[PDB]
Amino acid sequence: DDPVVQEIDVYLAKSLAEKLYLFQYPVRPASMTYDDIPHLSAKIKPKQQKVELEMAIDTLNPNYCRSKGEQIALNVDGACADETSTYSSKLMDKQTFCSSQTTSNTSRYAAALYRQGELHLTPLHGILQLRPSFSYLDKADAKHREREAEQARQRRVQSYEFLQKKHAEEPWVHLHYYGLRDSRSEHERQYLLCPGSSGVENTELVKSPSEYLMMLMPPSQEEEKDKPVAPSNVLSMAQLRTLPLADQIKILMKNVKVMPFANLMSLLGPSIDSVAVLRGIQKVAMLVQGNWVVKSDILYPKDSSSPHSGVPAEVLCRGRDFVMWKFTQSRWVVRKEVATVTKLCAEDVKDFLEHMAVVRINKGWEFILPYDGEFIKKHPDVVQRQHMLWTGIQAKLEKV
Amino acid sequence: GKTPAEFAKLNECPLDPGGYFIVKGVEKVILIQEQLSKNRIIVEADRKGA
Amino acid sequence: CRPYIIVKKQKPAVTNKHMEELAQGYRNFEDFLHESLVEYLDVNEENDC
Amino acid sequence: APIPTVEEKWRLLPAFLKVKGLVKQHIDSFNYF
Amino acid sequence: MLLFCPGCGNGLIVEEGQRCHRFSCNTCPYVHNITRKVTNRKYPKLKEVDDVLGGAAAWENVDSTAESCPKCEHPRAYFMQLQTRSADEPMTTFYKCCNAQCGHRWR
Ligand SMILES: [Zn+2]
Repeated sequence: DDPVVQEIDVYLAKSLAEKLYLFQYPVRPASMTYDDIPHLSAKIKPKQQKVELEMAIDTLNPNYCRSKGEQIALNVDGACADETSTYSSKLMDKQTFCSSQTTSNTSRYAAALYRQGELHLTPLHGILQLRPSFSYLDKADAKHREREAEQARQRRVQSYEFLQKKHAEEPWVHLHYYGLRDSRSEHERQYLLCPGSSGVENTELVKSPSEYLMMLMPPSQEEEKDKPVAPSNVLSMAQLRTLPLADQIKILMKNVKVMPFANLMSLLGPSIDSVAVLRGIQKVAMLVQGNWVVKSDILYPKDSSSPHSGVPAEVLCRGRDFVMWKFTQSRWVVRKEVATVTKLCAEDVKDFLEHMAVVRINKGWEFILPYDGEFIKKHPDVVQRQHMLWTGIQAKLEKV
Repeated sequence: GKTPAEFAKLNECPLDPGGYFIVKGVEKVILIQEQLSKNRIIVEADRKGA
Repeated sequence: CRPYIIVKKQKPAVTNKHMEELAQGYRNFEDFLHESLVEYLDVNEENDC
Repeated sequence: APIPTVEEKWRLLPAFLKVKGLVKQHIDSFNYF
Repeated sequence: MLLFCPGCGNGLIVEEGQRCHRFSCNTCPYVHNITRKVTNRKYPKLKEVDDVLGGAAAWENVDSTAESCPKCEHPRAYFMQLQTRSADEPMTTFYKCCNAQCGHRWR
């Protein structure tokens, strides 16, 4: 979807960042504006922003029930006191509005001024909701009533009159008013349009989308209470950064028993040096038939014992090395009775065959996976190293 | 974490499921309970149908 | 909860290669979870599936 | 055309049973407690 | 159908205290004297009239044409229709036959 039209730019104006407010009247239709009726008085408090707006009301018009208004004024105001009266005359001359705050934080809201080819934004200093007030009924009720007639743990924090007192601490501020009809409004309107070059490369906004996603989705845990030793199986397909490559190879050869060289670069990926992994491999594996097999001691640490439900015994890798040497000597081992040579129970022999061999009917056990072109990788030297190392291990094993 | 070989020393069955308590020699199982969710609007028709 | 295999445009997310890998031991179940191959579904959520 | 079938789907079930499933709810709850 | 005072936002009432009735609030002196018609209501409610003509009431409703049954067709059941609930919902019809010892009556 290519662009069609109106690639309009946007600019930020800081002139009125701490000066703009947004009033709204839930009870008043948008088609009925207040600009026509003259305004008289307004008040505000800077902290815990709230306002009190006083509105004049027409009395000469017929829809003003004069008798009802006189009754209301008599009910709310003194009969002849008039020293401090809510209304100057014997009828109500004004009605009042009160504000309610909406949300504590308004950082994510902004006021936008549209103009041909450009948008001018400005942060808001607050949002307030205005309603008409019915306090004059309360005043009338109060006048009617007055005509009729080792301390325990503190809990005053949660009381309403506490908050009323705290709000009353703040002194009132009186404001002058100018209507929308006044040219003063148009004059003040100029401050929205921030000046400057139309085309500017902003210095900020350098974060790439990856950093933005990181920023607006912070990690759930800032610090974990334990370290990932990973003795058992863990997330494998993700090459954990905290897990060094040597231990990666260790755990991988601990999981899968026999594996050709190619799948190693398949799994670690091409980012890792193919020559360095040789080190770990020769510490942790050897070429039987051109494919690596894990040491016995990695699977059988010297402080362990036969875990299988057959015969417990001291940890005897030598049987595994023996069958492994048999696999090196011949393509497949027909000997069912390896137990006769190495004297373990048959179940142990079957377990040992299981890791690296597969059954063929009436034909003994065969190596699980086939030969490979071991010379393709240019390390015949390590091949010879393995070869006479196994010559030495065979010499050692021949003692029994 | 014990292997069957070691299970044999403790006189326990490797197949045993576990998950119960032993109190004064008898094996006690705290069964799973079932209950309705809290903080949910329920519309219901009274016994009188209202 | 119950796990299910995700389907998109009439082909299951899992594939025989994944099953071969799991048989060989290259991966485990949680790998299927992380690669968006399977996911749990609750009674309420499976009302929409 | 016959949509092709993954024959080894069921192998996921033993994998799941290895870490969760049977009688593991009691033990996990008590461990958390 | 309901109205609200623009001055203070409350439900108004109708009252007469002068030469013409007026739509008036009660917490603010707003008055709007009515001088024209309005053409909608709250749809009032009176209960089910069932037996006000029960049996054979005034025979002024004798009619000629009637349908017939698909099975038997003796000369006695002329036609009928009635109504369901209220002003703006459909009107149901049933066709019912009665000699004795059955329970036939169609819709
Ligand atoms: Zn009112």
